[PDB]
Amino acid sequence: MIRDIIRMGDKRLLRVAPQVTNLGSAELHALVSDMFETMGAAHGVGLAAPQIAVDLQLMVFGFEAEAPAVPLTALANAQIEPLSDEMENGWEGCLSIPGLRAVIPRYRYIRYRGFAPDGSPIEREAEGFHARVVQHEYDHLVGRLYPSRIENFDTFGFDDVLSYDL
Amino acid sequence: MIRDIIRMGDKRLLRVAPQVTNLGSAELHALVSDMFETMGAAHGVGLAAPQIAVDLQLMVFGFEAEAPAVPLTALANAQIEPLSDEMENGWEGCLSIPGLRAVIPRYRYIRYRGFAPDGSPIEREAEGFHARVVQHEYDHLVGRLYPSRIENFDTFGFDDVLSYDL
Ligand SMILES: CNS(=O)(=O)Cc1ccc(Cl)cc1
Ligand SMILES: CNS(=O)(=O)Cc1ccc(Cl)cc1
Ligand code: NA
Ligand code: NA
Ligand code: NA
Ligand code: NA
Repeated sequence: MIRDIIRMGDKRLLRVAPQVTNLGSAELHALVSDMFETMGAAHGVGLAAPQIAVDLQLMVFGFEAEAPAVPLTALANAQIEPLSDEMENGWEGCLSIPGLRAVIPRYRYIRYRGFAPDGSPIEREAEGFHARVVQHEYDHLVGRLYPSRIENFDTFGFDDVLSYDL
Repeated sequence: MIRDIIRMGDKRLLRVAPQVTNLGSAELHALVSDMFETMGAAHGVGLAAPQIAVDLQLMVFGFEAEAPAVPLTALANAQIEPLSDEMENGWEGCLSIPGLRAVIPRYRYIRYRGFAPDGSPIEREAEGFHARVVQHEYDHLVGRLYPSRIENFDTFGFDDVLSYDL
């Protein structure tokens, strides 16, 4: 089922979410299925559970169709560790902040760990857009959105209007 | 005539505007008239010329109808000076950033100086919302918008969704 995505300004996006403790359950697999459905109907590349007012350390992300393909992934209890100090700027937008985007610095190289909805462990090294998406969704699980990370406010604006060439 | 208001992301909002040098002219009085018309149709309380892609140190502002009434004013070549170090937080939104608002600290007490469209000097002390509006519009004449002034990102969100009690 498609769930409503709450927008920036909702206090429910500013919470620190507790862990998932029902790995392997029918209830988790249903929530994850709704998340993938929801993300797809909104044409997102990532969606975290707090964005559908579900207070849990859970996100879905990934796509074929521009950057290189990111595998379709549902990840509970995510933990992230940079694998280098190197930062890279790139464009970010967010389904909870419709119409806008900005340039945001992220770590270029990370590892992330957690669990798939069936309880099996996930751990991967990621770089570039893949790594960016996982950092951006992880921020939602700690009550953070991308505007508080903008450094260059010239790059923040409506998608149909911006002409900034990063 | 009503003019289009350009939105955040337009480079034309990020310019430093030159002075008005046609005080008393028919062309200035027509531009000012369009600005008041434009501001009123959008229900604004302030509008600066860069917001209608006119690169000039010129703003209009003011209203009867909530804060205390601010006199309807057209002000060219504005210069602002704080009259105290005291800052105050308050809600700001912007016609070039439709749908959003945030809490922004401004100087509580200022003087501002410049010229009315007929060339006569204007100088006034202002406080509270009056002072805030003039500082906010003045920022447009130096290529600045309110997001680069937010300190507490919990307060930034869509007007129909926020429940932050300042
Ligand atoms: C999940 N969000 S994100 O910032 O990491 C990926 C993204 C990048 C650019 C745009 Cl316009 C939208 C989303
Ligand atoms: C001209 N802009 S402003 O921030 O100074 C006045 C204002 C205050 C609150 C809202 Cl929601 C909109 C405008
Ligand atoms: Na928070
Ligand atoms: Na690690
Ligand atoms: Na600028
Ligand atoms: Na002064």
